[PDB]
Amino acid sequence: AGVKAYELRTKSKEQLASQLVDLKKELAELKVQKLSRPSLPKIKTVRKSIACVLTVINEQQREAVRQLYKGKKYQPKDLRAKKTRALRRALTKFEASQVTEKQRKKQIAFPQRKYAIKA
Amino acid sequence: KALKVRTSATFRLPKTLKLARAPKYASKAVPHYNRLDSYKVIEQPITSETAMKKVEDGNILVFQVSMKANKYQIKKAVKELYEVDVLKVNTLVRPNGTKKAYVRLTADYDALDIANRIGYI
Amino acid sequence: DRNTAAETFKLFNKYRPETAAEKKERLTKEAAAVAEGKSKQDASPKPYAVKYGLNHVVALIENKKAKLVLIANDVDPIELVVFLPALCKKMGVPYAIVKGKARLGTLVNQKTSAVA
Amino acid sequence: AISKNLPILKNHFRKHWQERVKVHFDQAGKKVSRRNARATRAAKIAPRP
Amino acid sequence: AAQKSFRIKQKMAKAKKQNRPLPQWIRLRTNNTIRYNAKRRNWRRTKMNI
Amino acid sequence: GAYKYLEELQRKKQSDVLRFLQRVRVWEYRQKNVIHRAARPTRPDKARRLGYKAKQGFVIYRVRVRRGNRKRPVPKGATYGKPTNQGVNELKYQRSLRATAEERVGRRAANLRVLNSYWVNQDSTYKYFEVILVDPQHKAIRRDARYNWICDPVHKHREARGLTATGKKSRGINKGHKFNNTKAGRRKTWKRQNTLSLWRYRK
RNA sequence: UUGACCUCAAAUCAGGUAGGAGUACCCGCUGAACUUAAGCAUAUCAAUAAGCGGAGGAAAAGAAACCAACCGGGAUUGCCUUAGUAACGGCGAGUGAAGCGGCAAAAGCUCAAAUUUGAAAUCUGGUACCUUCGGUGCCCGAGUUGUAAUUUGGAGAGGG
RNA sequence: GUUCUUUGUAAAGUGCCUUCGAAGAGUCGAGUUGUUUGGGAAUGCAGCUCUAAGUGGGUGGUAAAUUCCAUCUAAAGCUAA
RNA sequence: GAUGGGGAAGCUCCGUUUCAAAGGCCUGAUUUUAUGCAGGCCACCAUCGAAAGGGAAUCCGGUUAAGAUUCCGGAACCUGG
Repeated sequence: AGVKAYELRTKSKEQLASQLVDLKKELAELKVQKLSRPSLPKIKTVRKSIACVLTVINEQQREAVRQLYKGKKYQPKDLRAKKTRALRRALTKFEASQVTEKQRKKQIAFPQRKYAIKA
Repeated sequence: KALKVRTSATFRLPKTLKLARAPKYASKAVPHYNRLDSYKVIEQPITSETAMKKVEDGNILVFQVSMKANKYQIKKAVKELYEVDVLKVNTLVRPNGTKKAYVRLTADYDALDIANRIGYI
Repeated sequence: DRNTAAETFKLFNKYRPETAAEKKERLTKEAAAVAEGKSKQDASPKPYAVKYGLNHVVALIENKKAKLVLIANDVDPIELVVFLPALCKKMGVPYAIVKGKARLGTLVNQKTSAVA
Repeated sequence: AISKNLPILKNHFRKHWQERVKVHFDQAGKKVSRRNARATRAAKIAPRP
Repeated sequence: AAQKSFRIKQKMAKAKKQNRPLPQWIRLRTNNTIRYNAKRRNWRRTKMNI
Repeated sequence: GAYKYLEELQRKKQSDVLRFLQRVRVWEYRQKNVIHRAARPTRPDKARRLGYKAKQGFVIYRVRVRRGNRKRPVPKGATYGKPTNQGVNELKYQRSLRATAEERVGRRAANLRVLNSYWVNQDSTYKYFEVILVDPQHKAIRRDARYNWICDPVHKHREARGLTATGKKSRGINKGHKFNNTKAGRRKTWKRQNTLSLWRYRK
């Protein structure tokens, strides 16, 4: 099966880099054997292991950047929400609910009431 | 109450201050890793009988190579991985779309020893 | 004339308006006096500042409360100010066309005022 | 094109009408939607009538 | 020709790799209807127009 | 209260003072570019009653538009049809020059929304308008509930759809017996009274 | 000489935004001819197709510078009807609405023009902090060539 | 249904007397041209020329003058089903 | 064929040095000067457009099933530093 991301997430950047370099070495030797001999599908497992390691490394780096830009304006564009363009555009909940003071006074004075027609 | 003196009859843009970048946020979160490292530069040896003949005779290794790679990169990768000094690199693009590198090593190294160390022959 | 203008701007710079610093000062004083004295609109004295703003000053001229009006030889949309001599004459107000909406702004703590 | 004793008809179909025919197959479905809207409105709103 | 662009050559390589008949094992698969490769492109019969 | 005096004074256009100003300003705007930004409004009263407020994110552009009719393009004056449609010259373009102006400045500044526009000047070759624009991504206007409607996406290129005042005037949208062909969409009312409505149970 | 203002610029200045696709339905511009008239020019086809610009989940319209002539109704939209009607029209072919009425669905409002003048009371931005789809403080700035409160015609305001 | 804050000598509504009552212009409107409409001495639109008023202005499907009446309040704007 | 500008309802058109505040070469300053500052220099102002026009520089012998003025051997030259 190869490597497992839950085992890799306990490691550091350096261990992961060493792991990845070793995996690339192994992939190269497997490529040589693949042409010396008719078939070799371990290359699949080692390729996906490289993929999982790179995934974990990117994840660590990104969460570090997130904790660096934690709770301040102007986060990077690959880290804002993607939601969709038109939503990232026009108004927020605050700005949409903004209401002038005349209208606020009227709302408080004369809200819609609950009423019932029996008696 | 005084005036400037202008020897040319031409008015040009005053060279005002070119202020530098000082961003509040990075253009991208994480730097991309090296896109073309050694293991991406060399893919596979080429074990056709002609290539093995060139190994035995010309002290020449024959590699399959990334199309984004150049001779500088190929030399650097070979020296980095196989611990080998390098003369002339020749390159071609095959009729199948992959790049083929003919790497000639120096007289001190023996491409056949290097080849059986790499594993192929 | 420049000498008369110097005298005029001396007189007005005596009666400059408030700025944010001394406004916050008197706000503190009044928040204190409303607590201790409980005297609303009786803690700080009456201000004798110079009145500015075009709509304000036009209304003052109409109600004959203005005693002297300065007008800028400037503004480029001249329609804003051409009618003011006619008003001051119809209402019996002394007006003076002085040089510098920027002077007026300097004394009144803005960039431009166009009147005072 | 004029023939036996018959009334003069004025049928206004010398345009591309087939592109603007509307058939109300949606009659009963729109009724159902309208009843459901009334019901939803009553519930969501209130005891208001 | 023989003094080409890379763009032309790139497409010629895809056409060299496309000009092969079927793998045999694909006829053996479950629910298979592919008997032959229809999109063959010999150089006499049909030019690819670059 | 100065805006009232300004209103009446600008109303008196053929007076000596305001025709002197006409001449000076028409020269100036003829020297400047066809579309150029005005730092300030020249008729603040008119801008004000049309919806301008002197705060951040309200913008004023000035725009020339070439004056007169619409010549039908038709190379060498030929239309290839019937004599009813052979006219090339005396044709008169169902939208206004004010509208054409709004279009051009909105196309130049597409990040903004056109609110309205007003005449400031004219000569024989050109008419001169000032367009009021609003920045919808400026947070004063995103707030300021009196103007946050402009930031809804159904208000992009109001000038292009005919939703400004001159656009509605040209569209023919007012109430009454005089506007029956065009009261709610000329083309829509055409379409409904050329629709054949057929029910399930019929004649 | 020093420092302002106005206008105009430049910066890989800080931060943002527009473009293109789709385009059944929608808002507009532009715009034919075939065809019908047993010929054909007005007409008709058609204020259509094609072309262009512009949006949304609906759009547009919309709370009367209305309809009316009633014992008067009362934003807009849509359906049934009015109506193949009044009217237009080589009064030829042909075209051709609207008010009333019945129903669905219903919803109302905002600015400018007013001296707050005993106190720009208003707002963007930057920075520090925070219970961070925003808040508080501090600092530059915008702004009195007028930002907030108040008032929009049904009313409403100043005094008592 | 619950729980924490009472922001508030703040805001809103109602009656009588008096003084006021600002209401959108190269626009409305008109002449001409062209287009459009069922719109007919000109329905709307647009271009050019002329260009207002304030007990006013628009509309009242036959042009015009005179006298009345009725009904709205343009030339700025938002809004679901 | 962009730009600046101007036309055009617009798709886009003109035009390519123009009714534009359309930049850089060096020097010092020097061991605060990063590259500003004391200076002086210049005026023209995109880009595309020719495996036959212009153009820095290579030849021999040998070698493969099929490559060669490209590989091997030997002998040279140009550019840049």
